[PDB]
Amino acid sequence: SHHWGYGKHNGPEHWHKDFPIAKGERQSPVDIDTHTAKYDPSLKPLSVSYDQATSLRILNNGHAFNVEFDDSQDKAVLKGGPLDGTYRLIQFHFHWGSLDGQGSEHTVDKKKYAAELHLVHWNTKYGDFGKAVQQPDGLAVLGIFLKVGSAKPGLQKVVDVLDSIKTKGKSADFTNFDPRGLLPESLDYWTYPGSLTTPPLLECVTWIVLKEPISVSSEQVLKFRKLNFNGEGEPEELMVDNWRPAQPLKNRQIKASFK
Ligand SMILES: NS(=O)(=O)CCNC(=O)/C(Cc1ccc(O)c(Br)c1)=N/O
Ligand SMILES: NS(=O)(=O)CCNC(=O)/C(Cc1ccc(O)c(Br)c1)=N/O
Ligand SMILES: NS(=O)(=O)CCNC(=O)/C(Cc1ccc(O)c(Br)c1)=N/O
Ligand SMILES: [Zn+2]
Repeated sequence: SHHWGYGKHNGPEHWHKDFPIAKGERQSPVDIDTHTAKYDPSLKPLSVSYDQATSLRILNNGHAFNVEFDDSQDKAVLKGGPLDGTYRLIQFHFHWGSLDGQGSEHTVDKKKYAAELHLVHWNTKYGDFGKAVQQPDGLAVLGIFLKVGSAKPGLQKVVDVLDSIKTKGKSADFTNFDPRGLLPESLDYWTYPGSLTTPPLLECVTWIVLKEPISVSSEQVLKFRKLNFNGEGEPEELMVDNWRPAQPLKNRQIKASFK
C-alpha cells in the first residue's frame, strides 16, 4: 500500500521508486520563468463558473485536507482559456510550508510563496475522475498562490473547521462553502501541460496558475500548520511542508494570458 509522504524517508526524492513517472517528461510543479513564458493572444478568457457549487465535506487525508464537491452534474465548472470543453470541480486543497518563505509548489522566477491552492477539475468528456486521470487532457487544476498579509475572509470558514479534522482520516460536514471567495481579483494566468503533483503523478493535467496571489493572514496560515499528518493516537507529526519542489521543464512551453 501507499506509503508516500513528505518526510525525509518517504518524500519527493523517494517517490520515483514506486511511481517511476516521477522522472517523466511532463512533471509538475515547475518554475515559471516570467521572461521565458510567451504571451499567447489566441488564449480565450478563462471562465470560472462556480455560482452553483455544492461543497460537501472536508477531509484530512494525511497529506493535506480536501474540500469535496458534488461533481454529479455541471454545478461548478471551469471552461475557456486553454481548455476545450467543460471541466467539473471535484475538490480543492492546499500545499503549505513550515515558515512563510516556502510552501508553494509552482515558483515564479524561483520565488516560493507561503502556500498554494489547487482547485481540481475533470474533463466531462471522460465521464468520471478515474477515467479522466488516464488522459493527457483529463484534468484542469487551477493554482492560486498565497502570500501572508491581510486576512482572506473567504478562507476563514475553512480555517475554523480545521480543529475538527486535526488528524488523518477525520472528516466533517462542509456544506454551503463558496469557493469564489478564494479567488483573487484578476484571472490573468500562466498555463502549461503537466501532472498531478502527488503520487501517482499522472501526466493528465492542464495547469492554469493565476498570476495574482491572494493574501491570507499569518493567523490563518498558522492554523493550517496545526494539522497533523498522523492519525489519532499516533505520534504527532505536524502537517507542514507538504509540497513537491519544482521539476524539470523539459520540452514544454509555459504560455501567458497577459502581456
Ligand atoms: N516510493 S514511496 O511510495 O514514496 C515510499 C516507499 N517507502 C516505504 O514504503 C517505506 C517503508 C514504510 C513502512 C511503513 C510505513 O507506514 C511507511 Br509511511 C513507510 N519507506 O521507509
Ligand atoms: N496536487 S494535485 O496535482 O492537485 C494532485 C492532488 N492529488 C490527487 O487528487 C490524488 C488523489 C487521487 C484520487 C483518486 C485517483 O484516482 C487518483 Br489518480 C488520485 N493523488 O493521489
Ligand atoms: N504505479 S501508479 O500508476 O502510480 C499506481 C496508480 N494508482 C492509482 O491510479 C490508484 C489511485 C491512487 C489514489 C491515491 C493515491 O495516493 C495513489 Br498513489 C493512487 N490506485 O488506487
Ligand atoms: Zn495539489
